[PDB]
Amino acid sequence: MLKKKQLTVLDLHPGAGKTRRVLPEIVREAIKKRLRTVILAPTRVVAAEMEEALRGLPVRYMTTAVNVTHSGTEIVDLMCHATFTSRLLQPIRVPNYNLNIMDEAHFTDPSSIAARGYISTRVEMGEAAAIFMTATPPGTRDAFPDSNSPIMDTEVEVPERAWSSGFDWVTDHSGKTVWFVPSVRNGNEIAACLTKAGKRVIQLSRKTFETEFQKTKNQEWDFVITTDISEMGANFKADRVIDSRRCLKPVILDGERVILAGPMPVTHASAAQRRGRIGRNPNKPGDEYMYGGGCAETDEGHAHWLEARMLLDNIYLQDGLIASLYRPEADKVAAIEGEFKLRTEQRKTFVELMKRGDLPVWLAYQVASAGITYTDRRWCFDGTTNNTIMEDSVPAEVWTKYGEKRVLKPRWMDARVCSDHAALKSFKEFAAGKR
Ligand SMILES: CC(=O)c1cccc(NC(=O)N2CCOCC2)c1
Repeated sequence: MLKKKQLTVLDLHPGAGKTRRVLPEIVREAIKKRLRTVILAPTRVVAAEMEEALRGLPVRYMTTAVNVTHSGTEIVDLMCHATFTSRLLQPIRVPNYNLNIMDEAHFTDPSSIAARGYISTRVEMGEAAAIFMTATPPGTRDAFPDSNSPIMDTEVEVPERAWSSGFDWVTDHSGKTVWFVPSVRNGNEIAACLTKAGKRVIQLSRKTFETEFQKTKNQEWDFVITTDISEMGANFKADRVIDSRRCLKPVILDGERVILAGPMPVTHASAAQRRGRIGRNPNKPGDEYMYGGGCAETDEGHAHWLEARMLLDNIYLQDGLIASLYRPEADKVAAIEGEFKLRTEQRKTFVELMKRGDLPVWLAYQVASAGITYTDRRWCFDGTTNNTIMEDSVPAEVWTKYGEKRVLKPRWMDARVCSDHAALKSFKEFAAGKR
C-alpha cells in the first residue's frame, strides 16, 4: 500500500478490524520506512479510540481529545479530518505527508470531502500515497454488507413522531437500541415519547457528540437517539438498530439560499454504516436491524460537495493548480474547479467566518465573496422579509452590537443556522457581534 502514487481503499466490512488491527500494522510499516504519515480521525471520540489501538507507537496527537506527553521525535501525526482541512486553509505549513491515512473515509462533511480531494490529487500527481479506510466507499450500492455475526434485517414502518399505539415492537424490546433519526428536532420528539414510556434515552448530534457519547459508557441506557454522525465509527454495546433510513439534504436553491430538504432516503453507504453499528460481536448472533425506508443516491446535488469545492478552491496546491474532488465522488456537484477561489483578504474572511464564526461553508463564502469583513454583521439584518428567522412561530430578535433590537433577517438564508434551538442560539450570538 505504502508506494508513492498509490491510493488503496481498505474496504473490509464494518467491524473487520480496520482501526484496531490493520491501522497499527500500517503505522509500524510507515515508521520502518521513514514515511512522514498523517492519520485522519473523523471525530475526537475516534481519535481517543485510535490512541488506545496505537498505544506505545510514536504518534503525535494533534488533538486535545488525548492527554499524552510527546517525545518530539514522532514522524506520524494524528488529527481530525476537519483539523487537516482547517490547517491547509490557514497560513500554517502543513507537512507534505508521504502517507495519508483517512479513517471512516466515507464521512460526507465538507471538510472530509475536501481532505479526500486534496489527498487524492497529491497521489495522482505522484507526490504521496494514501489509504482510505471504509466499508462503504463512494457509490457503494450494498446496504447489507457482511458483519462479524448474523443480523436479522426487517423492513418495518418506523415512527418519526410520538406514537400511542401500533409500534409495540419498539418498546417491547429488553436490550439496547441505537435509533437513527433524520434531524435533532425529530429525535427530540421520539426521545420524549420513549422517556414518557419509562425508557432511558441518550441523544447524540454533531454539536453534542463528544460530551453525550461518554454517557453511553458511564450510564445504563435503553435507547440512543442519534443523527447520521453515529455513522462515523461510533460503537455501542447494542443488540438493535432502528433506522428511519431518512436524512436531511442541504440544497442550494438558485445560487441564493440553502434549504434543508427532506427528510429523504439515505444513501446505501449511510444505511450500511447505520446497520453496521450491530452484528459486531461474533459471539452474539441475532442482533436486529429494523429499517423504515429504501435507499437513494441523495448525495447527488447535496450542498456538502459544492461546499467541498469552495474549500479546495481556497487551498494552495502548486502555483494556480487546484485539487480535484476524489474521482468517485466528483460528479455529485456541477462546479468549475477554481470558480470559488478568493483573493487573499476575502479568503482570510472566509476562513475566519468558518473557524471563529462557526458558519456553514456556503454562508461564509457568500459573506466573504461580497467583500464584507469578519466583524461586520449588518448583513444579518438587511435581508428580504422572507429571510426572517422564526423562533417559536415569532420572528427571532437580537440586540445588535450597537444596542438596537432588530429582527434577524439575514441577506443570505442558510437553514443550517436555525436547524434546531442550539444552532439558532449560536447564530443569534453571531448576529449580535458576540464572537
Ligand atoms: C487542533 C489541535 O488540538 C492541535 C493543533 C496543532 C498541534 C497540536 N498539538 C501537537 O502538535 N502536539 C500535542 C501536544 O504536545 C505535543 C505536540 C494540537
